[PDB]
Amino acid sequence: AGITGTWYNQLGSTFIVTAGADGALTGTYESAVGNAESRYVLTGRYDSAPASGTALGWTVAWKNNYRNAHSATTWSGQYVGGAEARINTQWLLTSGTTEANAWKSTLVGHDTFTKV
Amino acid sequence: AGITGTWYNQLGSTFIVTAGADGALTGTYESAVGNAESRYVLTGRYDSAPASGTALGWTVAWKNNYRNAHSATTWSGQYVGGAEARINTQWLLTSGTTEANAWKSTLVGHDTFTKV
Amino acid sequence: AGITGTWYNQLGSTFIVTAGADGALTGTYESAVGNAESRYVLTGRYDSAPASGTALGWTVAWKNNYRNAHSATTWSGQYVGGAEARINTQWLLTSGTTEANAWKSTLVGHDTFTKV
Amino acid sequence: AGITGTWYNQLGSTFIVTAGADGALTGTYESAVGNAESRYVLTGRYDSAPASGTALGWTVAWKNNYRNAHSATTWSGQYVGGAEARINTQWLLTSGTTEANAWKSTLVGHDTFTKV
Ligand SMILES: CC(C)(C)c1cc(/N=N/c2ccccc2C(=O)O)ccc1O
Ligand SMILES: CC(C)(C)c1cc(/N=N/c2ccccc2C(=O)O)ccc1O
Ligand SMILES: CC(C)(C)c1cc(/N=N/c2ccccc2C(=O)O)ccc1O
Ligand SMILES: CC(C)(C)c1cc(/N=N/c2ccccc2C(=O)O)ccc1O
Repeated sequence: AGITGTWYNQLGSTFIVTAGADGALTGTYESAVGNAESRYVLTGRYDSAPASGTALGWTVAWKNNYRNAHSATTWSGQYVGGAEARINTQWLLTSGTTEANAWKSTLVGHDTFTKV
Repeated sequence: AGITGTWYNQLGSTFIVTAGADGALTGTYESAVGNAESRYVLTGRYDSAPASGTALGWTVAWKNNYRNAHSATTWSGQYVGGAEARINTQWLLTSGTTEANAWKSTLVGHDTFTKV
Repeated sequence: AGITGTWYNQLGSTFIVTAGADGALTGTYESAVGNAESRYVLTGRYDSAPASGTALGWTVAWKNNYRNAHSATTWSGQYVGGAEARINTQWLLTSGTTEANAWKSTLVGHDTFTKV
Repeated sequence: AGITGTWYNQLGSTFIVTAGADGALTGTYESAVGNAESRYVLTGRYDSAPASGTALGWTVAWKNNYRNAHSATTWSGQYVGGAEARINTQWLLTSGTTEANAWKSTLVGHDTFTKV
């Protein structure tokens, strides 16, 4: 119940996720930023038996039927329930690059998701 | 099956992955370190229509039938094919923590996966 | 003028800094968290001719005359001036470890400093 | 003078460092990549009374007499002495950006410094 729902981050991107009983995360991500259009598939895992926040992570490869940014983002963080449910994350966005440019292929950031 | 196969990181953990034609990564991760025992389910996404490196990412929630570390790792990187194929990643390991310890809930590192 | 002053982060830690004309940052950091007591020396660099925020970074080795945590934090971010002056950062906290534990030696986080 | 010396990262950038008895790191960084030309001033801190690795960090603001990248890199890691001495780091490169591009202002990577 907790994780499953629609969330939004500070950028206004939309994350629709279903937490399966087997610890699977599935849904779609609708981004507000970058070189994206439409929704993108997400897949992740979460601690289906947490103790403390619930650790989770998910990945989006920024490719759908419309665009390809040749990049993928991974969000690693934790779900914290209560009145105000939130997912606090740190993310890595890696772009496919030639060997010469790989040193600067990864962006790091942080996103806070609020459940709607 | 560039990405599909068995890879090993510097630690000697085993990453068995199947890359779907659609951009899905699925498989098992057998760690050689941390508070784990057994194999863990992984899920990810990758650029199924790359340009030079192939962007990808995956998550492992550190819970199996045997144990629960109440944490999850996300790996973000790129697969580089050729004679000596590699997956160069950066990872984020977030532990489920109280709100008091949330500031130090996430570890960052890098992993190089090879087929040897 | 901008950078020089007293700042505080979300944890209530105190950062007292002087920006030199040569791009030098010097001051002391008074932490609210970890295994710290008293002030610690900080040293950093900043873009003394910015265009956009002003890029900067500083390091604190968590050792003073009272305690030693055998760890150092680096904050990398940017100063943004105006009504509400702020320093938005991402940080790395590395602990000295044996070779066996080096894989999990680095914490990553984010701090927002408000000028007082 | 374990740390004091000249080191090179995988890219071939040169790090000339002097470690003060007090925990200060001072020196010059000559990059072999990015938007730079010449040497850059670096400042950092390190654990002057280590336990097994020696925690340290430093910053370089990418501004010299010749150019200004309006960015700064912070390296956080540990020095490991012995026959084949190394400085294993993770770094954060933040560019001064508008508020609109701040979410993607920071790159993350890893550098291994050796004396060869
Ligand atoms: C516009 C589109 C979504 C496809 C796009 C997104 C992108 N990184 N996005 C993000 C990255 C990290 C955290 C959040 C987002 C976020 O979107 O909430 C990079 C290129 C790109 O084209
Ligand atoms: C032992 C067990 C697997 C459960 C476990 C693993 C763990 N992160 N491991 C890793 C993290 C980053 C990169 C590689 C691995 C790797 O293992 O290859 C953290 C806590 C923990 O308990
Ligand atoms: C208590 C003392 C400060 C010495 C201490 C601090 C510490 N990391 N601190 C931080 C780390 C990253 C960002 C901010 C802080 C911050 O303090 O604002 C780790 C061990 C420790 O003992
Ligand atoms: C070329 C010039 C030096 C100015 C420059 C450098 C730069 N980051 N470099 C690095 C970053 C991380 C680790 C090593 C280096 C290294 O150079 O060894 C980013 C933009 C830029 O313009």
